[PDB]
Amino acid sequence: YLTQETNKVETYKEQPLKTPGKKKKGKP
Amino acid sequence: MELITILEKTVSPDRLELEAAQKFLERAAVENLPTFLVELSRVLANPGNSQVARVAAGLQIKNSLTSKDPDIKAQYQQRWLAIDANARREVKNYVLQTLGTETYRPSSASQCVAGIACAEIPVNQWPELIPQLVANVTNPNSTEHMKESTLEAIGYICQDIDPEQLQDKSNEILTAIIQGMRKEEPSNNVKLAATNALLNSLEFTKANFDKESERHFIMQVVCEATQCPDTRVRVAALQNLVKIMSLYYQYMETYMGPALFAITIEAMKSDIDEVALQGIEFWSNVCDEEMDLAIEASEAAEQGRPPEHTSKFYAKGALQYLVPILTQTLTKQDENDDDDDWNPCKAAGVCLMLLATCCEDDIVPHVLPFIKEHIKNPDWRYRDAAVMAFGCILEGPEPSQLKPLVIQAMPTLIELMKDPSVVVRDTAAWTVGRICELLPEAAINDVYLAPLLQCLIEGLSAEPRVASNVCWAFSSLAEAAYEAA
Repeated sequence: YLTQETNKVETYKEQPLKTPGKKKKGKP
Repeated sequence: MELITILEKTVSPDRLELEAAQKFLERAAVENLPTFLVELSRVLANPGNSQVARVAAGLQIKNSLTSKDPDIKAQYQQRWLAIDANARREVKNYVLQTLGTETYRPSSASQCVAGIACAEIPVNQWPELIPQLVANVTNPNSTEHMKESTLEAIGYICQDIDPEQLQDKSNEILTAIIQGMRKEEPSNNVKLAATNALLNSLEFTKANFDKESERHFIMQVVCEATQCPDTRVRVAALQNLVKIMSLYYQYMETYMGPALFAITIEAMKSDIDEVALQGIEFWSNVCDEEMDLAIEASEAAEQGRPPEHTSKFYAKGALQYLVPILTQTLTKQDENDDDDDWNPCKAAGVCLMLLATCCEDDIVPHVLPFIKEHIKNPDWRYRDAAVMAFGCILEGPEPSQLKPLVIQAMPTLIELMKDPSVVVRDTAAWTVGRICELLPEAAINDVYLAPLLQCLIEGLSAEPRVASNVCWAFSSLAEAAYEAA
């Protein structure tokens, strides 16, 4: 009825949040 | 009372009839713990029993064995553990024979089996299971259910334990899973289940894949099932091929070009949304993994030494064949438009970005011809895509080759602010902001500054998002000032 899954999601660096897109990611 | 019609009511359509017997038959939980379970274990078996009874049967046994919250689970676990080795050995039999006689779909039996499962093995109290299920599928004389039902179990078992416990059951388990996916296999329902089982199992078999004999074999079976006619199994096959890609990136060099690229690049062009999503995720996940390696390199290059692991640069190649899909997909967007849904329009935009930050200064050329070629198109769809794509590709590329680019569009971008289409607007507003956050200089240009701001303001009294975007802009511009001093 609610069995197991179908799972497979993603969107890297502030995943399932939506909106057009996110902000930068930087280093050392 | 008589125990059947109650179960019939133990899940009835009314919140009071049920809520009633839902407790009545709960008094025998703590005051009958054993004696009960069994009672059902048989009624769950004998096919004569109407649907509800049966369905509701395992539902109770399932219920009282496990829990959702990773918390209470510990508790309801030791439960059937510290039980009497009298009825257990009994239930474990009235169930392993229930499969193949259940007409319904997600057969309850699978449920309970798995439930008892996470406890009758973490110590090894049920080491006769795995061989039994194996027999359900590998045995040619078995019902479409006898087989399906089984797998269903195997799948839950994996989805509920930590890697460490199942790492040495692989050979034994897998051997069955894959048997359900074979091409010669009749019912797609058996195939499906199986392909799912895999999704939950790949996680703990570094041993298996490490042996080329099997690997070759697994990948063959997965890709074959990727060519299955029933949409229901294609999305399963890709999900594995996506998981596998994130999981075993190094070994994929021998399959990528002969078999994978053709397959994943194809799917992306599927009219079916579920099947496209998967395809995109693949190449999307590939970037993630690849530009992540991209780091391993440098961080270990300045320190002067061999990179622990090396990239193989797949995105770079397929780049040519990718984009002209990603972009064309930046068109299959929802009309009514929901903001948290995951439809190709997003994956495409998302992946179109990641790529733009891994491939670097190589993407600029493959994308431009689409923007210039769709900045005027009638259908807003092929228009906002033009914008959106310009928006995506602003991270990664060296500004000393964007600043010039933007300026030429910057103007004809402003005009897009009040573009008759509501979507072109919103997106045009979003880019602008992204053009202030990433590139500050090339935005503050007299030539089109005065005409700029006077349109951003105009946006403040517009739709939320848009306005709530001109901010992402004004803010950025300001910070760009406190930085220049």
